[PDB]
Amino acid sequence: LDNQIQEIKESVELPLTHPEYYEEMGIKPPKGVILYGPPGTGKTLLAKAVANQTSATFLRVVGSELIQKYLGDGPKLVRELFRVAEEHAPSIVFIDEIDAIGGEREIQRTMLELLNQLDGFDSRGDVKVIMATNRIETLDPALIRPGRIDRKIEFPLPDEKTKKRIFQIHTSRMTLADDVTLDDLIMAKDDLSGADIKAICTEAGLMALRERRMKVTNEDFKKSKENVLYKK
Amino acid sequence: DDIYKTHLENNRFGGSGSQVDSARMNLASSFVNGFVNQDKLLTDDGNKWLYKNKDHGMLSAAASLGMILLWDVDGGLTQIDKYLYSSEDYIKSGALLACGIVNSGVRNECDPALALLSDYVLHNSNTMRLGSIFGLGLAYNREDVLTLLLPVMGDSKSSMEVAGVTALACGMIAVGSCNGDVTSTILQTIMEKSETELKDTYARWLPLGLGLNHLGKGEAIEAILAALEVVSEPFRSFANTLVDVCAYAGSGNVLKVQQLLHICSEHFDSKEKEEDKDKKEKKDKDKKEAPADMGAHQGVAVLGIALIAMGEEIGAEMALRTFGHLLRYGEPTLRRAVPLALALISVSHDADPEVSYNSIFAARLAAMLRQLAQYHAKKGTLTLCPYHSDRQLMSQVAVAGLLTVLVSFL
Amino acid sequence: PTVTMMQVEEKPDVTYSDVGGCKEQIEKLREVVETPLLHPERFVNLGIEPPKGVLLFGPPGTGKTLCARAVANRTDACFIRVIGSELVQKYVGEGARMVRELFEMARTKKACLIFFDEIDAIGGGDNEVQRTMLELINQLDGFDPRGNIKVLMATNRPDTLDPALMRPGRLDRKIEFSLPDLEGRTHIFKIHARSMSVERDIRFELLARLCPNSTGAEIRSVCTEAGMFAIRARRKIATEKDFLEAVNKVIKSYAKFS
Repeated sequence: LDNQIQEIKESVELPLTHPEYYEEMGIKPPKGVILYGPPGTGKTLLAKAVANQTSATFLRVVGSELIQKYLGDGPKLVRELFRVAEEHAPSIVFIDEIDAIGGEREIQRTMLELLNQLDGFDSRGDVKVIMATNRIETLDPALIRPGRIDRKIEFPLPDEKTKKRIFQIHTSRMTLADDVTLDDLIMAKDDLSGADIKAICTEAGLMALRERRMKVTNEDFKKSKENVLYKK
Repeated sequence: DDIYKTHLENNRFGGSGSQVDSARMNLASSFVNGFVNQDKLLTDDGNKWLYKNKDHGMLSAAASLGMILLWDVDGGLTQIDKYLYSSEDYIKSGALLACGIVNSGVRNECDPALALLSDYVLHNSNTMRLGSIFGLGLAYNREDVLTLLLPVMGDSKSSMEVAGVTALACGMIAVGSCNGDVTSTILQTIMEKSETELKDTYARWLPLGLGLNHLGKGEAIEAILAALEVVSEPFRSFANTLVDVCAYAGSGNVLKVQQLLHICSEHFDSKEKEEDKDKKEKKDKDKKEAPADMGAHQGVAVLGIALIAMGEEIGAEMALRTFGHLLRYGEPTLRRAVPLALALISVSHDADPEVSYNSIFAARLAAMLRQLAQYHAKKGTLTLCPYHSDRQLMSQVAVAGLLTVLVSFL
Repeated sequence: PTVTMMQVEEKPDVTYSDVGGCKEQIEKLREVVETPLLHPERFVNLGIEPPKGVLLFGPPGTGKTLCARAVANRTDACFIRVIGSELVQKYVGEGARMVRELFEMARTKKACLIFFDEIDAIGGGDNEVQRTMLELINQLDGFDPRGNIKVLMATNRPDTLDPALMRPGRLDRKIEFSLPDLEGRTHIFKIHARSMSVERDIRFELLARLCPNSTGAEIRSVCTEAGMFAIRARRKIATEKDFLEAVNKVIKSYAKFS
C-alpha cells in the first residue's frame, strides 16, 4: 500500500505543505479524498490518517453517535464545523466509521448541507475533508459527483499477502514467539478482516494479561486463541 | 538583498491601497506607504495625496517618506529635500521628522532644525522640535542635545508631544545607563513636571521618559528615591507606579508578584493598567505562566492588559485562542486595541482574522486599525519603548501623528 | 429560506475560449447573453418581443462549461443558475413559492438573468411535477416577472413533450451539440494550458490530431487522466511522451465499448 499511501500523502499533503508546486500550479482541489476498505476498523485508515499528523492539525470525529444521541437538532453542528473550519483551517477534517445512514431524511439534508457547504461556497476552497467509512455502497450518490472530483481510493482484497502484512503490523508492537508461524494463520482464516485479527491480538495480549505474563507459548497461544475464538 | 530575494506583488498596493477613503483610511494609506515594505509604486503614485490629507496626517505622511527610506542615505536628502522648508508647516516639520527616521548616524540634519528651534510660544520649530527632537532621539548621555533641551522643557508648549518627544527622546538617550541616574535632567523635569498641574497626559508621558532613564539599573535605589520625592495626590502616583514598573524589569522577585496581586485591587484604574501591564515585561521569558485569568476580570482595561501582554510573540494556538474571545468586543477602544497585538503576534492564517473583523464591523477607528493591522502583519529597549508609549492611544488624532513613527517594527 | 441566500452564485469560473469548438453556434448563443446585456433599450427598439435566450440539448459532452462561460462573461453583478433538483422534492407546495420567490428576486435585482439546469428532472402520477412545469411555463409565459431577461435550458434528453409543444411560442433559437472538427480542440487546449504543468515541448496540434471524435467530454477526460496520472506518477511536470499512453488509453480504451 505504498502507492496508496503516497497518493493520499501527495494528494492531501499538497496544500499548506510544499507550497511552491501547489499555488503556482493553479490546481487547488480543496475537497480531500474518500477512504474505504473491506477490513475497515480504522486500523489502516488510522495508519493513513496518522501519516498526515506530522505537520498539520488533526480533527477526529468517529461516527455520527454525537448527533443521533439526542433530539434531532440536525446540521447545526455541521455548520459549527463550517465556522470552525472557516475561521480555523489547518485542520484536515477526518471522519471515521461513517454509520449515519446505517431521521434518515434529515441525513440527506445534512448530507446536502455538508456537500453544498463543503465546496467552498464563499471562498476559493477552505478546508480539506477526508472521509473514511466501512462500506461505500450504502452511501447516497449525492456525495460522488458534486463532492468527489479529485480522487477516491479502493482497498484491494489480498486473501493472503496483506493478511500476512496486517498480521506483521498488528504484531509489530507485540511480541511473537519463534514457533508461532504465519502460514497456518493467514491460511486457516477464511475471509477474516482486520477486526478479527485485532481480536486474536486482543486475546493474545488480554489472555497474556490473564496469567500476568508477557510471553505467550504456542500452547498458550492456542489456549489464548480459545478466548475470542469462543467469544466471537 | 531584500529587493533581490523577495518579490511582493502589486495587488496589495492596489487592493489594500484601494479600500482606503474618508481621510482616515487615507491615514491608513500613509501607513500603507511607510509600512508597506521591493515595489515602491504607492510611494511615487502621482501627487495631491498629501494635499487631500489633514495636518497631523500631514505629519504622518511627511514621515512616511522617512519610513520608506531607512536606506539610501544619499537618496534621502534628494527625496525629502522637496518637502523641506516648504510652504506648509507640517510638511517641513514632518520632513525633518523623516530626516530623523531615515538614519541614526548621519547627524548632519541637526543644524538646519536645531538652529530654527527657539520659538518660546507656539511657532513651527516646536513641531520641528517634535520631529527633530524625536527623530534625533531615534538618531541617538550626550551633553549638547539636553542642554538644547533645557529651553525645550523650559518652554512648556501646550502641545503634549513637545514634552512627549522630549521625555521619550532623552529617555532613549538615557536607556541602558549605568544603574540609572538621579541627575538634574530628570530631577528638573520632575520639578517642572509638578510645576503645572494641567493636561495629565503630561503626567502620563513624562513618567515614560523618567522610567526610560531608570532603565539599565541593576541595583538602583531610585524606586525609594522616587518613593520619597515623586509622591503626591494621584497626579504623580502614576509617575510613582511608572518608576515601579520600569524599575522592576524582571528577575526572580516574586515578592513584587504578590505585591502585584495586592495592589492590583487598587481603586485607581490607571496604575492597574500600567502596573498590571508590567507583566509582559517581567515574565517575558517564562511565557508558560503568562496566560492568566486577566480576561475573566470585569474592570475597565484588564482585558486590554492581557491583550497587550500577548505582544509580538510567535503566537502559538493558545494566544490566538485568547484572541478568539478578545477579538469580539463592543467598546471601540478594545475592539480598536485588539488588532494591534493581533497583527503584532503574527508577523493562510494572517488575513483570516482580518476577514473576521470585516464580519465584526461590516467604526472608523476599527477600520483604520484593522487595515493598519493588515500592514502590521506585512530585552531590547528599542522594541519595548514604542508601544509602552503607545498605551495612550485613547485620545485625539494628534497622538496618532506620533503613532506612525514607532521604531519597534523590524 | 436557505435557498434565497444560497441561490445567489458568486466566485466566477471558466471563461469564453473553453467552448468545445463552436465558431458560429457560440455566436448563436452569445448574441443573446452578451449583446442584450450591453443595452436593454437596443433589442426593445429592435422590433417586437426580443429573444429571451437559446436552447441546449443532445449529448452532454462539454455541458455545464458554456453555462460557466455565461457566469464568467457577467460584467457587473455575478448571476445565478437554477438547478432542477430543487423543484421536484418531497412535501409539495414549496416549489411554487420557490420559483415565485426567485422570480421575485429577479424582479428585485434589476432585471436579473436566470438559467435553468436539468429541465429533464421537472419535464415530461406526475401531477406534482405538472404543478412545477405547468406553473413554471405559466410563469414564463406570464408577463409578471419579465419577458426579456434570459431563458437557457441545459439538459440531456429533449424528450419532454409538453415543453416541446409549449416552447415554440416563447422559447427560441434551438441548436444542436455541434461537435467540433480537428482544428477545434486546440482552442480548449490553449485555454486549458493552465492545467497540471503542460510543458512547452507539448504541441497542442499534435495532441489535437492524435484524437479523433474527441469532443469536450473526452478531452476533458484527457485532462482528467492527464493531471490525475500526473499526480499518481510522483511527477511535477507533464510531458507528452509521459502521458501519451494515458491520452490514447483514455480515448481508445474508452472508445472501444463507447
